[PDB]
Amino acid sequence: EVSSILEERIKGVSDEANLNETGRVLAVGDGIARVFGLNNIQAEELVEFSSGVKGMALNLEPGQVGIVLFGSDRLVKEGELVKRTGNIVDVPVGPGLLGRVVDALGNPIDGKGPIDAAGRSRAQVKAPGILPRRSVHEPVQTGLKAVDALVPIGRGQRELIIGDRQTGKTAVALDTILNQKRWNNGSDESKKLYCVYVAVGQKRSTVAQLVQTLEQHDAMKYSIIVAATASEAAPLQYLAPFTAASIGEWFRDNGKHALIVYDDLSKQAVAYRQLSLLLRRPPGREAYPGDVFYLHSRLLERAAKLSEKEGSGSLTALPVIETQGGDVSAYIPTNVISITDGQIFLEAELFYKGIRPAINVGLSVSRVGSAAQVKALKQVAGSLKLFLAQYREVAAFAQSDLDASTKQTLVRGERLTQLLKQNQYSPLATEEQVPLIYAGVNGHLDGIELSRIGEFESSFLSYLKSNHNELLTEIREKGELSKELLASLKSATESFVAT
Amino acid sequence: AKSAANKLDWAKVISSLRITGSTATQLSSFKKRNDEARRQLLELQSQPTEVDFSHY
Amino acid sequence: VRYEASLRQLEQRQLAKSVISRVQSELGNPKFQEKVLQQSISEIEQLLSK
Amino acid sequence: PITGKVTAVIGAIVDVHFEQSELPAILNALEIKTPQGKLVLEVAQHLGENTVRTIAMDGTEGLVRGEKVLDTGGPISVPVGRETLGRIINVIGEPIDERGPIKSKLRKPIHADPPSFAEQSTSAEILETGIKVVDLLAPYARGGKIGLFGGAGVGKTVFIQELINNIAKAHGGFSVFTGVGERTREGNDLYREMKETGVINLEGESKVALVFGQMNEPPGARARVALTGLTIAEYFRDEEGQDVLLFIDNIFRFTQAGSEVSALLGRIPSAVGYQPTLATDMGLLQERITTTKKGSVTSVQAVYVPADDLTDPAPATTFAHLDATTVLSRGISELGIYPAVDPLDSKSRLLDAAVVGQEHYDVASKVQETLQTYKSLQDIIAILGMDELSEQDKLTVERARKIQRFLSQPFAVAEVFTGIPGKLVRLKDTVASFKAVLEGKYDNIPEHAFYMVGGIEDVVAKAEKLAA
Repeated sequence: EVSSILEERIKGVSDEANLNETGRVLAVGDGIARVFGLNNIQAEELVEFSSGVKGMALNLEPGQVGIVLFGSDRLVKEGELVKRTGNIVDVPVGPGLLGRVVDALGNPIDGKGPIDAAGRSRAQVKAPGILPRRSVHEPVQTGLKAVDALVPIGRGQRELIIGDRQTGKTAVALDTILNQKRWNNGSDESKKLYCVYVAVGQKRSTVAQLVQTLEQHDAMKYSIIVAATASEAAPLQYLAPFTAASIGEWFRDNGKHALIVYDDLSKQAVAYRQLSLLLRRPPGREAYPGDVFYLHSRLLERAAKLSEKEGSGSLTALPVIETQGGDVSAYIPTNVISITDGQIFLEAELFYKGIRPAINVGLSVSRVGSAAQVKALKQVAGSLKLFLAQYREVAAFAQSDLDASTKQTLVRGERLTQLLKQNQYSPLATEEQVPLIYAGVNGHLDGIELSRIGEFESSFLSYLKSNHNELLTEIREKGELSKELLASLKSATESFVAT
Repeated sequence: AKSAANKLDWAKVISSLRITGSTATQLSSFKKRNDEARRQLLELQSQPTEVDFSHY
Repeated sequence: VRYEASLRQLEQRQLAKSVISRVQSELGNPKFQEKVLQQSISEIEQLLSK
Repeated sequence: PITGKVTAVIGAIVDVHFEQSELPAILNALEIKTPQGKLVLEVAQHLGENTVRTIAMDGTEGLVRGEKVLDTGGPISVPVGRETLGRIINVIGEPIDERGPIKSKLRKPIHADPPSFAEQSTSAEILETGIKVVDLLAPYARGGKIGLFGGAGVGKTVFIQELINNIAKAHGGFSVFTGVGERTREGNDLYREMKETGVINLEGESKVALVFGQMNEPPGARARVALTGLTIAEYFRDEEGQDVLLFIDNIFRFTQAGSEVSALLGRIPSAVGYQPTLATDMGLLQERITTTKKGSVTSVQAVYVPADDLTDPAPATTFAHLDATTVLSRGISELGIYPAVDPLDSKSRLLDAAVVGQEHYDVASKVQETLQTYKSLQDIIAILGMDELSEQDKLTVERARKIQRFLSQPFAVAEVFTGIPGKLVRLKDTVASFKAVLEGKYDNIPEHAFYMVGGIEDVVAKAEKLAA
């Protein structure tokens, strides 16, 4: 009987030692228990209440120590003991958190097994030095024809993921998760990025669905769902990326990398805002915290490509902001823009116009990170980015001449724009991007009509994967565009236009 | 059964055209279709008598 | 099946009030005097080893 | 005992000073004896040294300071059972329909916690609705929030009456319709109609249970009426596995109510006059709408504008949690379409292809496409002339106008209103009917033969009769 075994646990615990320091709850309110005492206590140290509500030492004052309650004001009341737990917030780290759906204590809310883990590490840790880093030169592939052309991302770099609500913000990312189906499966450790996905401030149903999405696509077992739920207080919606990060630091310092998928940093800023206005912390820029700057940078400057003085991993850091109806000249996303290099935006225009990924090139500025692109793709993505800069300039002509502007990169324009539209939940490996894109670049989709784009692309891919399987291999595994292609892969493309 | 009912029914309307009167073809057609249609929806819902006691 | 699945959870609920009923039984019986003392002699032992 | 005498009444914010070493917990219910009955005040902070600071729920006409207080020990608990169906109940769970005291089975606190991560909607699935239009362009789910748009009189009242009928037929389910900022005069009118139309019967069992927000009573009680209703639904869901529908009126008055109480508690209202706790107040309400192991609540909420915009803090936060929109438009109701739904602003993100079926997605996308091509061509076609049509164009004109009429489905409840006895059309019959218009097998069929009819079976009759 289950009760005997549970009763028995409570009995073992029955004999408790001396409390290291004992606070008493003088009053409670604002979600901030005003705990008297705790005379000698570390700053922002975790505490537990003899109730069973844990908090931590957010305000430190001369005669008092405000505790931020993680738990409820229902179960806290005045007098109650507030036992020194002695640790500052640390996190269970390393594997065993893989297959797990977890919270900010890094404890499971899937309910599957115990978290066992090999050691714990601090949740506030500071950035690596200048010289204990090196530049990126290693491709984040994401499994996206489009987005791997425009700006593939550095392994180690922060680049703003922004773009509007439910514009495939939740959707498009499972592609990247499935890309590790190519790489993290495989024994080579510089192709392991453990799938440290996060769900800061998302509802229980959504989260519930999300787990089984990853079980269905079967990437779940090498992923984590570092969740938080919009029902419960600010400390969860605060500590969750830092928790995630510490996970990532373990992998990172061991030469394995973390693919760290920071959804939703807008909830965090809102939680921050809210806690300011709860605890009378004075309303800064636009009434958003003064220090929400420091909060986003404190997290994102952790990210680097390490050299070999601290390991070989990276924190593949993906600062997902989900904008509420645009408004990117608001304080939260202006700050984030500066804290990041280049950018990625998906659009309430395109996505609901029935073109997804919904990307606009202008609002996605290429900068540092497309040097991590492998050669074969870069050779034709450079061309693409010009041709689309043209398609844009050529679309925006009304203030036709029938020339190189107004027909050629209108056609080549429309053509590649349709080519790029992808039904989701598909990884595309690196040799199933360039030969397609390459065809638009030589204008071998100019014969092809706005229907026939995928009939072309799909029959071409089949004809390729029968007679040129070796060339496909060289395109992804040399990572190069070679002279033998500039013959046969181009000859392939040309032969297949008609037939 | 049913398919005969509807194909001959619709056929006799284009036949009423060859004569005079065709305005009580429309009542004949409506009646026959309707109750055929009432029995047709029951027949497709059909399940024999059943309850489980070895699956539960 | 709906009640049977309710019934699993329900079993803990029937048991729970039974734990409660035994607490009232404790505080009525001189378990109230004697065990309060038992804690006290363990507390002396704990406090001493410091 | 935990008893204390009243020591302040700043606002309706009542500070009560309790005996040494004993004081309530936060979220407790305090009962204050008065020549008016009781005042049920809910504690929201301690000030300490055995003093509290509370909010009011029952009105304040003046209070003598030195009144006795009694602490119930926990939150205010509202009745549950099938002995409360068809009766108007206030925030503390007492009749305000004046049919005098009502029977009950169990009482349960209005604050309960979001269900476990075990008892979730782990899979989107389709909850069938009697309305074919709903089932196509924004089909309903289980543990889903579907946000109604537009005001009151926009087609609002009929959309709501139909739903209460559908659920019952569909399963045997119930509803609890909550109104926040429901005007006391108007609620009488509605109650009298609901009684007539069989969605409130005077037996102990009915369909819809009514919970109303009395605007002459404190802000705390406007905010908590929502939770009072949620609780009755949840009993049905937990212990009889019934699927329920919890309607809200104004979610505008939910936010207004909640802010007033923060403001009163000193927590700074900045960021467009809205409370900082906006996200969490929603988060609690809406995570209690989920599928468990027996039951699943499903929710229609209504969005009503807060200063003639949707960019304000209150709409955005509502929206985020949403998964469908149904978009009732007054203009469309004036053209005599029941439902009044605007068929190009009715959207679902559960309209995938493995949730709704691959087929259902194909029919639905063409329906959108046909009307979308129709409306745009009609703009300049009307002006230039309708003899400027192509062969391609007039197949579209034909299909669209016949679809549009077909949208009008009387409902049983709106039998008086529309003039015809209602129809109910289910998930098979929505695909089959709209599919056929697409293959143009029902383009040789008049428009007065798509008026006031349901799925494929029904419209067979009309084609014969028009001619006759």
